[PDB]
Amino acid sequence: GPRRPSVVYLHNAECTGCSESVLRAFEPYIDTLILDTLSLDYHETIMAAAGDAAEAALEQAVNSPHGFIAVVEGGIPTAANGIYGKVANHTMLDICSRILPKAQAVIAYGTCATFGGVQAAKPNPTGAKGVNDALKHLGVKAINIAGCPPNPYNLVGTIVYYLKNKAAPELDSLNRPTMFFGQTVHEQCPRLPHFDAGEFAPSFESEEARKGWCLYELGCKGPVTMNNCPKIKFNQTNWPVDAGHPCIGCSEPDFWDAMTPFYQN
Amino acid sequence: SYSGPIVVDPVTRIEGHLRIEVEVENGKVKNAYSSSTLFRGLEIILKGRDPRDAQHFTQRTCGVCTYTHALASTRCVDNAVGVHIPKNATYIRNLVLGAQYLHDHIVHFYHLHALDFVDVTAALKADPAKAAKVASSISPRKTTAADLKAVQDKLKTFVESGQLGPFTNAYFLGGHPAYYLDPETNLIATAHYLEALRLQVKAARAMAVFGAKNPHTQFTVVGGVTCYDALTPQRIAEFEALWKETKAFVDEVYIPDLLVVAAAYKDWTQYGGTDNFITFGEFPKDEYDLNSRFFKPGVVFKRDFKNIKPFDKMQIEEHVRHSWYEGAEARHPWKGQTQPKYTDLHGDDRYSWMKAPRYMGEPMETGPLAQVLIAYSQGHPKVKAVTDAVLAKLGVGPEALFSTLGRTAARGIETAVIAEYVGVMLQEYKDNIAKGDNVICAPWEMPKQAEGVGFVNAPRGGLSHWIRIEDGKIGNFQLVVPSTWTLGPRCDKNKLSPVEASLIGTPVADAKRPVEILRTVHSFDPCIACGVH
Ligand code: SF4
Ligand code: SF4
Ligand code: F3S
Ligand SMILES: [Mg+2]
Repeated sequence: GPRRPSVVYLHNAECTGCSESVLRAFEPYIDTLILDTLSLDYHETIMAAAGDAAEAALEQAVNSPHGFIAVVEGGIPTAANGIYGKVANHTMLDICSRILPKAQAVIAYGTCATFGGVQAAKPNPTGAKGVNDALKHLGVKAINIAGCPPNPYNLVGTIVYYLKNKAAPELDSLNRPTMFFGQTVHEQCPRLPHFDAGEFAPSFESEEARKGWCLYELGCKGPVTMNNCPKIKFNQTNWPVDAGHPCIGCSEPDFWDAMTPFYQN
Repeated sequence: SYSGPIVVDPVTRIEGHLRIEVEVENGKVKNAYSSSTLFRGLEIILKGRDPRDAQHFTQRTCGVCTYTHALASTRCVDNAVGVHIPKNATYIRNLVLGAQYLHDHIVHFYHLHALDFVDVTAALKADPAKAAKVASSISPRKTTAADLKAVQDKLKTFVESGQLGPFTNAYFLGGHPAYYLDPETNLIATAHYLEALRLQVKAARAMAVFGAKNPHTQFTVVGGVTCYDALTPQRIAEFEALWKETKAFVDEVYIPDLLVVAAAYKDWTQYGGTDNFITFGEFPKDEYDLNSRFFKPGVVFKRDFKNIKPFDKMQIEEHVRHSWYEGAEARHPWKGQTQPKYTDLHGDDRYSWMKAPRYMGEPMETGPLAQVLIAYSQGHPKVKAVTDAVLAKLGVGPEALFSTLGRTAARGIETAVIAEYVGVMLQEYKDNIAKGDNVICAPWEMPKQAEGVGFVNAPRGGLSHWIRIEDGKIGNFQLVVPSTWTLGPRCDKNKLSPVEASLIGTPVADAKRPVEILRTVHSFDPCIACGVH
């Protein structure tokens, strides 16, 4: 078979939910992605090597003359010279500073990597930043695939696009691909006719909630959130509003502070 | 034999950022340190916020044990406000949790643990027809020579490409003295590793049927759940079908592989033991009574299972003397504090971002071995039947459970038991709907001042979230997480934590490829984002 493109997958300040989302890949599934589509050359969650052997695997991939794609999960802690997060006794700041400028393409995957995420919420004790913010002085320009976690459809679609075209797709003003992030959740929502008719559930226990009325008065952030949730859904089967719960705005920068209280508008 | 230090950083095939340091003499570990090397500070971030928001933040403690912290925070705030949630909310929450256990443990055994035991490259030397006969002898599911050949051919193409990917620099490349399986057994396990990559998609989907999405569910609220669609026959049938397929994989693939591996590695009954166990119970009928749970809470000291002690939540204190926090005060979590102060590795005798929880001053293992052993000792009939069948098949006595092998076995036992119990909960839920109960959420009111606690027994053990509500806002919110118990550092009495203690005596055949350390560490299923938050 032809040589497969190298992927280096980094974990910074993260919960591993973004890694888990990639495992949910569907048509293609994750086995197809790592056996046929790509060469997954470093990934702390699943790789066989540990310790020094793992570090060596990372070095081998990064210095390949074929180049590599970096997929980055998690925010970069920058307070106190980066000491709140270390791997192999190097700060995550230092690791990303050395590796990411060498990548042929960088994908920041998840709201943490894109915008700083949960650890960057006030008062941000670790000085966590998204990739582009943290490494702007080094000219790193990551494609941002937001969400907490994102839809893995959006990661695989971006990778496939890059492999085909050797370029990023059209990006929005937050560096997110417009093919996935071009519409608000709300404008795609099945409950939109209720919003538009002023038909709001007043509580989760109400008959209006039972009948599927709009969740705006219960805090829904769909109107101010860009994502493809109602269209693609998750796990081939559901998404928050169809489970009766408001959108919390999880693909938006600083949503933890901008969209709270979550049960209010 | 090797004498000197071994450092494993990163420990891969866990959640989060762990550094293990050991001292080895004459080929055996004589000391160990568990160093967690990422801090986020979710407890600091929560201060002053709306208690209703807590579950959304705390769920992001961990996406491997997704849902569990949303459930713990919701139980915590439910408890603080004094709401008695409807029966269906308890059923739906319990069903989603049961599904989480199945997903988590399947992925752990195959995708995190098995590469410590399975030489995937040796599978290329196997006769697939012989491998299929072996597989068919250990499971009611018949495995064909042709299906194992398909796996082998795919692997051959992958290895021959020279791009080994996740197998680059594996400890098993070229063979390793501590890797014992024959080629046929390696092929069976490798085939099932690949099968599990697809099966886990279905196991996770089961959570999204009621819970919106996986990872990070979105269906819980203070007072109950939001998912009216979960009452429908269509959604229930969808969940049921996914559950049935998942259970079949547990019973017919995971458990037989676990037993074959355990039988080949019976020497691993001799390493990785611990003394004390704590568990919180799970799957309640009554949200205000831990002893209404399918598994019950309990505390055991010094392997004394004849004298199980009641769990007293006031006997938990989290130490910081060997952690990167200010001072040396051990605090109960309703008086918890999270005051970072980094000193570098071993600076001021500190080496981790985890606190060190102690129960009556003692280090406690939690997780599947604790839940299984304590439930067995309480007379739990399902746990006893499965545990006894496993011991009989392996030809070992109960003492074998106090080990790395035993812990790994207990994870499977719990998976099998919970897989069955999910069907019982599902039937009770259906029966409740059939009687006319279509309520899923109860009204409640925020007190200006209150304390609450929520308890979950998660896939890695006893999880507790603790809130102090002041002026209707979060005055304090503290998480004490299973991996904090198990993988936290020493306390101010210098007592080794369970993982540290378990590592003493581990043999190491090749210090450059220290798979023995990984076998024991991985048997605890570490989750460092959980442990530190
Ligand atoms: S974006 Fe969300 S799911 Fe992904 S690492 Fe961050 S907290 Fe976890
Ligand atoms: S439920 Fe949310 S996304 Fe849907 S119509 Fe209402 S406000 Fe918009
Ligand atoms: S919470 Fe996130 S997953 Fe979609 S529905 Fe809202 S952007
Ligand atoms: Mg804590």
